[PDB]
Amino acid sequence: GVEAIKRGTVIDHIPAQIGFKLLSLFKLTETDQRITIGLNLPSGEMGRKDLIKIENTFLSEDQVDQLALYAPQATVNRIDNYEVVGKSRPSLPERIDNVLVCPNSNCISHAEPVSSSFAVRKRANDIALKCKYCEKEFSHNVVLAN
Amino acid sequence: GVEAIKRGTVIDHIPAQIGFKLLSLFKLTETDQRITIGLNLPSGEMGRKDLIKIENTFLSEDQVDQLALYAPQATVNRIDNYEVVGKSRPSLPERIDNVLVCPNSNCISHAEPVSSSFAVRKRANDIALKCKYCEKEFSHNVVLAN
Amino acid sequence: ANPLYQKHIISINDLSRDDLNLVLATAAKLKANPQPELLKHKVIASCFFEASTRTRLSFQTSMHRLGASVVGFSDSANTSLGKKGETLADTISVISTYVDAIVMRHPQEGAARLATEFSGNVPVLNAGDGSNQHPTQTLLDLFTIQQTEGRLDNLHVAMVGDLKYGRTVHSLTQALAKFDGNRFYFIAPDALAMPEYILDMLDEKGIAWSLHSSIEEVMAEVDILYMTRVQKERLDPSEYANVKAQFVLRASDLHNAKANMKVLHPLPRVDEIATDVDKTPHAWYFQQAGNGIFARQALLALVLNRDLVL
Amino acid sequence: ANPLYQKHIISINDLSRDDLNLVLATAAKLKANPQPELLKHKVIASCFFEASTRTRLSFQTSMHRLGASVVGFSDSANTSLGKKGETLADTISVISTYVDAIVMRHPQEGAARLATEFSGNVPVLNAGDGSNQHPTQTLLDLFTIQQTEGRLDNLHVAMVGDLKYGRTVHSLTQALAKFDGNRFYFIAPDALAMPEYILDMLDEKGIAWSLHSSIEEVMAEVDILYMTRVQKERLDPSEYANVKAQFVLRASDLHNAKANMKVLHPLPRVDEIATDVDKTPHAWYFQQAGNGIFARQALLALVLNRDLVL
Amino acid sequence: ANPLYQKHIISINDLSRDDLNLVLATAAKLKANPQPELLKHKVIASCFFEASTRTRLSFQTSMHRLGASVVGFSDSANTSLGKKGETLADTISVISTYVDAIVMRHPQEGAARLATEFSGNVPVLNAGDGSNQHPTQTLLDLFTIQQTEGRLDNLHVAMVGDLKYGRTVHSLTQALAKFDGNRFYFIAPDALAMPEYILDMLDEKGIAWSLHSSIEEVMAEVDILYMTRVQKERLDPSEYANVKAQFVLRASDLHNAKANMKVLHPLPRVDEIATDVDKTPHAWYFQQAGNGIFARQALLALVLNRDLVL
Ligand SMILES: [Zn+2]
Ligand SMILES: [Zn+2]
Repeated sequence: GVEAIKRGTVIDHIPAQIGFKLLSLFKLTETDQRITIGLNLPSGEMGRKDLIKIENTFLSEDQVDQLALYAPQATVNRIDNYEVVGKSRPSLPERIDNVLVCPNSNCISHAEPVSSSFAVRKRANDIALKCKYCEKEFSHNVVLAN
Repeated sequence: GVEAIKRGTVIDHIPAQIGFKLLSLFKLTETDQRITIGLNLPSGEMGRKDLIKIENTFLSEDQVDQLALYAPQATVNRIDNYEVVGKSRPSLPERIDNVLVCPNSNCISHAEPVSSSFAVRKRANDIALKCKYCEKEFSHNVVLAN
Repeated sequence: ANPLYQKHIISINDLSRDDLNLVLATAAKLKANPQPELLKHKVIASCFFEASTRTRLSFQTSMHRLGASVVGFSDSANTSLGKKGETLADTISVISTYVDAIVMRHPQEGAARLATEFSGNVPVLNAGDGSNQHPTQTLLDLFTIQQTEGRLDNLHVAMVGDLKYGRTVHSLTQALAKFDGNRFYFIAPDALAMPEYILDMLDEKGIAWSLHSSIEEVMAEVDILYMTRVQKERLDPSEYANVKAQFVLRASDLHNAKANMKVLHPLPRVDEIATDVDKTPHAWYFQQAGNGIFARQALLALVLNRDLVL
Repeated sequence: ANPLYQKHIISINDLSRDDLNLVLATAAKLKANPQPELLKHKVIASCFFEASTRTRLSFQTSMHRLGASVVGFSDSANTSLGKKGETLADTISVISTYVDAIVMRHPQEGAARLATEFSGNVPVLNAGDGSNQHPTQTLLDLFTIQQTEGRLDNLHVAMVGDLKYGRTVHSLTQALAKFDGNRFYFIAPDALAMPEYILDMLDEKGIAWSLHSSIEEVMAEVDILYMTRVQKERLDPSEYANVKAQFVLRASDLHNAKANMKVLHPLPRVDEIATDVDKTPHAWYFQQAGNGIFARQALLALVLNRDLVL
Repeated sequence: ANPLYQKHIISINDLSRDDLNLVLATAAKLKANPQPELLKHKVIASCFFEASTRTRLSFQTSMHRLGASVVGFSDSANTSLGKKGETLADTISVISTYVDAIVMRHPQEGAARLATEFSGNVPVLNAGDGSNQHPTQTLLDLFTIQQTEGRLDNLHVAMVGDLKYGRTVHSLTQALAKFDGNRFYFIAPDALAMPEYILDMLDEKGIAWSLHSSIEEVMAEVDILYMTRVQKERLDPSEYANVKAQFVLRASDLHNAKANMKVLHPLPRVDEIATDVDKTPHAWYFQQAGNGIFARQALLALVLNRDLVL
């Protein structure tokens, strides 16, 4: 197979110059297991895609709901003993906690010891995101600005 | 088992735990080339190594030497149309410029538009770095920050 | 057991058409017949981390007219948050080991919601958080609108001023969107305009709003003209072009106004309502201020008493 | 042309025993036979973005005593780096288009090295970059030490005080590890002790150095007692523990001192060298400061004239 | 005696095409053949009640390069105008009794014209009076523009930035509406747009001017791109909306630029001209600043010497 694993995850249809941020974010190097990253491979419809292969390791909820907001294109594949036990795409959540950082300078989230939380409306335009604290809603792009 | 490569550079024998640190440190991923990275690999020589293949890309004399700061046992394989045309290897460079930041708060290098630079020095356990500007020597470990 | 008993009164969004009407019904009642020891033996925290004359002094007088006791501060300057450097989370924690409900004003948005995550059992009632919510304002405004118009459905309500940073107008456009058939008219400097998030919601519920450069262009159609102050203290440097009031009401402009029409203003007001308006049968912001005693008495009664019979 | 003509002078670490020796020989000449017109028609920038009495006024008096013009600033408050917000890099770029050499004092280490990237073909002489280097200080010290002790090789030199921020002692310990069999005793607090990097350079050339907790321990053995002032402005607030001179010297202590011995100090002196020492034969700091005139004109001459003066 | 001997230089509006041309011809001479003693025995005041790097140091280096003495102040804090409370009018009256010419920088528009009422027979050269005029800036611009573009007539000149407080661009737009068929494109914000009075003078001489919202719109057509810095200290707090350079230029943009084209800027530059432009052939601002030396010595010479130098 275009690389291979018994148990584990293989994420595919990752946008170019997204796989490396994903390696960063989900801490995928804090791991002792084999990893294959196919940076900036192809994808017939959308030219090049990055692909990551976490051997005998699977992702938790948090990470995939993140993965939705960072990659609504990717498809995450549960491989046990080489059979793709399941190959599932992400659907957005209700609410993202503790990774987004509120655009509002005067948001209390900053100064005080609290894990953030954001509410997610799916705007026909994009993804509107609302702070738990200041109640300001933002464009997903305003927020995800790396 | 990673990939077949027509022409370029394959830094092989990266100590496992450093391949990601390198692709980040020297902007290797900021490319449109197909990169294929094997994180955590069985070597025998080292229990585990890492390994990066950058297709249609070559590293310079100084480029490769910069790697010795993080990877003296790496081997940089220069490849022309499947032939291992070269087996390059990093000595200490005499200066690493533009990738590091001086631990000295009151150095000019922070405030002003100049690239950074450090005279590299093999001291007596690790490698010492001397800023061009404030002229204070720092342990290379320190230089790689907190 | 009553519905607002033990609740945190943070955002108008959290409160419903009926929680709102329950307060006003209560209000009219403590205004009709007073309850001087309803809250006898209750101790309440007045925590004002930001300046106030009305919200603190109304809230405090309410507490006293119901027999409750007050403890608090007027500024963090003196606290150990403001001098020894403790967090607000820790501050709300020990203060909740002391009192029965916490009233707080606070310069950052969302402080209020943060307080609840640390008050345990004690109800937290928001006196204003930066430019976000001011729900106790709204209740007294709803009370004052009811008294004058006899209805909270189908009005023509004009909001004039700093709509961006105004927490009063934020809370008020959200409670009135809970009633039927209310027409809105926003008159702001566009750099100090109504947040699109409120507008989205107004659109999501099919309510009608409209922007206008004049006040004379709407005087004729309104029931309530709600004036606001430019929030100097909240303005960003880009906005200093916007400190002095754009639209300023004078007694002469009221000339083609509906006889029922009232001028409401949260207060303080700077230069935006000329004092000649104060001598008219349209001026009403001082009456409105008085009505803050009855809606804050109502709300304390409801959160601290499990059943009210009055 | 001579060894240093158009050469920037930034650190003692970039000069040989030989450039130092040239500079002192030329000072020796120049003190004996003045050269009034030596730099007649030259204009030099005197740019102190830091404070000064000695280095500014000795360098502008030396330029004047060789026929040159001085333009510049003693303060940065009124430059456009000071109020219009420019980078050093552009100050230096425009000032290069005007004057023939730049003398610069600055609060950040590395300012002078930064200035050479932009001074074009103009030399940049370092009047002191934060707590790194002071190369022309060292030159009037070497001049004064040889003038007094007859030699610059095989001297027992004690450096007492703030060795961490002592830009003077950084350069002087580097200049003297170029001549042979020089002996160092370093008497600082721990907090403000000699930089590690310095001691390395000392171990590598096999120079004999040693730490000490008393002037009394070194008194008899030493030749040059080099005293420093705590670099008050350069300390960390953690370091404010030692803002007063741990070691302070009085004339009493000179009781067991070697007849030849000289007390050298860069100045200012605050508490560390008692005024009674001023009457002794050992006190030599006002003498060392006047030697700033000849070492400093020796320098200018060598960098702006090809022909080594006589 | 020559056209400008003892003539005060206050505004470009008081000089002809002919005085400008004299000044540039004389600079052209003076750059080729120095005149070391031309003003030997003259003393000039350099009086900056404002901040400066370029104008102070280029004028005091030019005086020095023609044999003159400079007396003066870079700051007003320690004059008696600064602490004993005197009027400008008396500073100027006593300073007239001492020096042969006065160069003055001041924060109030009109300071220099005010100084001529009191300087007696002494010329007053304007180093910049608030946001009105900067006549000697214009002279090194004309010098530089002709030096580069070969001519001063029939040039497409774009002036980008703060045209309201741009004392530089007030004088330069007036100097260039003296030569023929020069073309202006003015790219400012509205708030900080070119003064009306300027445009009138432009309509009356039938000069072709036009406003634009992009460097990209003018790039291909232009010859001189003249860039300004937002006059941060001169803004109204209402104007603080645009303190950052709306138009900022990078080397990318030079993609579609005319081979001859030069980027001129008075300096300081803060954010508006990106450092990558510094490597291009088009960047000419450090060159333009050095031309301050010769235009400025051309000037002094003409005002303090009867005989036009050669
Ligand atoms: Zn927030
Ligand atoms: Zn440094």
